[PDB]
Amino acid sequence: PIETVPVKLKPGMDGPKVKQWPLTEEKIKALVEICTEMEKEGKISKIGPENPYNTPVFAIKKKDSTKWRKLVDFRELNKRTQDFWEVQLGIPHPAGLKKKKSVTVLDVGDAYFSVPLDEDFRKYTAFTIPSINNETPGIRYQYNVLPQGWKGSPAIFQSSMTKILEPFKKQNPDIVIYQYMDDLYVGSDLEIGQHRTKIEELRQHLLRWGLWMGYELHPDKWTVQPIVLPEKDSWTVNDIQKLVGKLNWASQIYPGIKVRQLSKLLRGTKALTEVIPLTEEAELELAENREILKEPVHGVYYDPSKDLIAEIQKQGQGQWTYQIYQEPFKNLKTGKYARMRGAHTNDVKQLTEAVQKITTESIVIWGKTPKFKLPIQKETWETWWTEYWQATWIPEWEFVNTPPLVKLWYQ
Amino acid sequence: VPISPIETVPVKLKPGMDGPKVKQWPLTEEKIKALVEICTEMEKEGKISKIGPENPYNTPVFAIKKKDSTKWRKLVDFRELNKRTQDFWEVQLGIPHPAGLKKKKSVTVLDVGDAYFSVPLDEDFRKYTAFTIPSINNETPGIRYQYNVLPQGWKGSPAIFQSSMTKILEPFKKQNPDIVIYQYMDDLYVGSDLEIGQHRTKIEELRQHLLRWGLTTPDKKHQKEPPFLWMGYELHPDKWTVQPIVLPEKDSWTVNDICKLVGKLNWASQIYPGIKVRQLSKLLRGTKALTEVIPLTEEAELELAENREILKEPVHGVYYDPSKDLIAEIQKQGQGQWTYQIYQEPFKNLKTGKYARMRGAHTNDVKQLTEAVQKITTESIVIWGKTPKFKLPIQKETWETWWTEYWQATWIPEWEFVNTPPLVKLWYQLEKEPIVGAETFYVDGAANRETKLGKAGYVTNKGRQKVVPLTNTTNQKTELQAIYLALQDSGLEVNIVTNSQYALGIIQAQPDKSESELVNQIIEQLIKKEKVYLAWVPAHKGIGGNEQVDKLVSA
DNA sequence: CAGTCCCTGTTCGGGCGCCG
DNA sequence: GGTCGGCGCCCGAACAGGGACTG
Ligand SMILES: CSCC[C@H](NP(=O)(O)CO[C@H](C)Cn1cnc2c(N)ncnc21)C(=O)O
Ligand SMILES: [Mn+2]
Ligand SMILES: [Mn+2]
Repeated sequence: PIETVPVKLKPGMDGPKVKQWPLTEEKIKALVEICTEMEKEGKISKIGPENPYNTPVFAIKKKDSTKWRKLVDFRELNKRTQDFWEVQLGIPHPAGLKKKKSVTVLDVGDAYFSVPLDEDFRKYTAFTIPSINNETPGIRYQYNVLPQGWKGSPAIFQSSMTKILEPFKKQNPDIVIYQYMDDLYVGSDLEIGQHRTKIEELRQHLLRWGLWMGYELHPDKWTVQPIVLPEKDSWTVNDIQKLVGKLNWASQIYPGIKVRQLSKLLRGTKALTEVIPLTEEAELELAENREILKEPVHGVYYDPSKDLIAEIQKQGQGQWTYQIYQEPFKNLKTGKYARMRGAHTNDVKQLTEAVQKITTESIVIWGKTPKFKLPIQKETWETWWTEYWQATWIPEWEFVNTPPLVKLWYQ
Repeated sequence: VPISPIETVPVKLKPGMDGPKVKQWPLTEEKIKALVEICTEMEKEGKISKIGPENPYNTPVFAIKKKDSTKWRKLVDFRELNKRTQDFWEVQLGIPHPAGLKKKKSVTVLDVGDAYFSVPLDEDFRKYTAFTIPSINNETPGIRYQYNVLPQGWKGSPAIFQSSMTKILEPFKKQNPDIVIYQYMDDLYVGSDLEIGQHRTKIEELRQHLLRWGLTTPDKKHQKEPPFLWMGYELHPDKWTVQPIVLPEKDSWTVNDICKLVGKLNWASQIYPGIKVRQLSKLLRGTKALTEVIPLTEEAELELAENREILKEPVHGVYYDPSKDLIAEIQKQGQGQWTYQIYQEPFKNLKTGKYARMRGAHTNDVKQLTEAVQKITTESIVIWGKTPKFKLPIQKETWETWWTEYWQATWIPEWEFVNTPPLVKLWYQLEKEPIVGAETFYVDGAANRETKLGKAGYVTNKGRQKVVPLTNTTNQKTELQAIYLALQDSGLEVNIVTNSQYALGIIQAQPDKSESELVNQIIEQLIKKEKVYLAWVPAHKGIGGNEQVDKLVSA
């Protein structure tokens, strides 16, 4: 008996038409068991080939989670409904969420199934379930309620969510609550014990309205990865050549970097392994360049209207560096990960873990997901990345091939 | 017209476009008799109905002969209606493969006669499926019909039939969960582990369940005994093989005859191991006419004679036992060619295959092996829903050095080394630190965009120097040429300093094969060395000999 | 400075094979 | 015959995006 919110696509754009990719046996059995039960609860219903739209579907397990979780790759449908969840029913982003001592994430995607979806828009939520060895044709469905993983679901449910959180926000005014996609970010400066208790208070406060699990974050302990120069007692020709090239590349970010006196030490055609004593003019140019790399870059600030971009570099030995920016060389944040899952054995698992951690940080800090430039071949990535995905959202990405230049981001 | 028991599928035209209005083709008198004989029979069965002048639409119609039968098949040239019909989402996601079938105690195959003619068409859409049957006399106006079922030639019929067929089979398969029904269009592969007595009952139950909706299962197409003919294979209780493949023996080969040959060679490669189509596909490059005669090269005749000798011996595949692991073994066949076998027991191949795609201008064996593993992985997930364990002709230490030191992310699933030459390996290794006691070459190269002239050379720490003039070259070609010169004129150990990102990026990827003969010559020199240390410095910064050798190669 | 070109990679159109 | 849909392969042409040099 609930009224539906009318939703339309962006003018001059059709629905998504993305082919379903092959799925493993464990994922198909999980999807069948879930979609059969979702059909029994009216959340979805079967459709036919007259619906020309389709969106890929697969299954995941969150960290330390045994239950399979249906995940729809609504990235194309979200691009074609962008004016809805940004112009009309936008959700503000609290600037204090990143400053809290502890921030917990709660999957509240189950609440979207309580609200029906606009009849005219159900045609775009279509998805097909494949079969092993193509035993049967595709089993197509479409959503009758608010779908998980769609950026219009938290916007429509935003009015319902505010009235559920109003009693809890009143009792706990110092706690910040942010809703992004199927997740709920709850940040507080409380002690770990009473913080997790306040989470459980909110969990029971959400159960009485018809809705579990938590992921703890500590944004106050998030550190940046600066550009560092080696501290050597003896420098060789190769050492200074690598030093000048790194400072030359870093000069695109810090306009005050100079390599004049350091290049003067590389005048003759010298052997690389030859030790070169640093002149006093060069020692000061090096110490001054070190001072510049400690100071922040001039004129770097976030723009709410510009897209976020994330680049990742493979540094070997489980090391992974990343930079987030909107304009080139204006990095809003740099960082480094190490000893993630799959370290020293699986690059794709490490890279998948890296993208998730970076996207999680971008949601907490700016409320946006960045577009990734992935240091991997397209066929290598599209073969394995769903085997390691543990998040309910999926960021946009592209594939690059930049051979290592002057190891700018890692010593 | 009575109402069909099957729920119709609502179909619309694309907004702003009308139905087709095409004139009928001139038909042979032998095809006209076959059409009128079929049209009058389907009209009596309520599958087509007469239409008057109120239907302003028309589309061509013809007929082809059914394979191994005297019956005819009615086809409609709906090329104009398919352009203006709404888009559909195809539900046929792929083709089943016998290597994915599990052993069952009983197997039954049965085909549905005139499958499209038993599924109704949308009532509001039947007006656009209008056609004219020409009579034996050109002056006779002819009989005009319209389709009440799914026509053959309309782009929506296969998608509608497959979805309709799945809906009818749902109540039977729900009541019989332990019955496996492979549904490809109207071809039904039915297998079970029930006793053969109870199996024959369930088959008759299914033939009656399909009969309640207008689907007839003729006893002519009924198959009860092995070998079963299914999807172009021969299914035996313990093994399977493809139906006999016939290759043309043309004395004068055209371009189309090669395309027909290459296609059948790819089809045979799924079970026949060792099929190569490299040299035969080299005959299709840069050719325009499909009917142009082309002579067979010596490498193509040898490749063809080898494929014919493989097709002489009988090969067969086995079925899938989920209780035993899946194993895929790959071999380096020719340069750029790879073959693989997927099996569970030794020499009992589920299926075979080949990979031979050339990605990029510069590559190595490790890259191509990684690409082949991925192709097999996706192929295995389609057929068996899991990734096989790999046996690869590459040392564990070889692969460890590659993926750890490579700048891209790369990975191979659980695999073990099989010692079967030729073994994939890295042919040379670039040092991570400069070599003590090795001559240091500062290389550079430049060229002019207009004159297409340039220089390439080096300056070393021992006073050695060289500059070579180059004609019809580019800035990229000269910078590669300078490194090549430093490799020719150096000892077994060398330190090379360049400012060319393009040249450095290619070499650091450790290629062993390239489209450029210059890169291949660089590779051949790199393999002869013992220690090579490349290093990049920024240009125009006055660094070492890089500035001196830049001014030497300036013009 | 923007505007080329030299290079490289990706996507798509079209032929065959195979199945219904 | 020169209908349709699916999947696979092979090829070339068109598309496209970065890097160094130039008015
Ligand atoms: C000995 S030839 C096979 C006999 C076959 N059996 P069927 O009708 O039960 C099932 O076929 C349906 C119509 C699929 N379909 C098969 N071929 C074509 C074709 N050329 N164009 C369009 N759709 C085709 C038939 O009659 O087409
Ligand atoms: Mn049939
Ligand atoms: Mn140069």
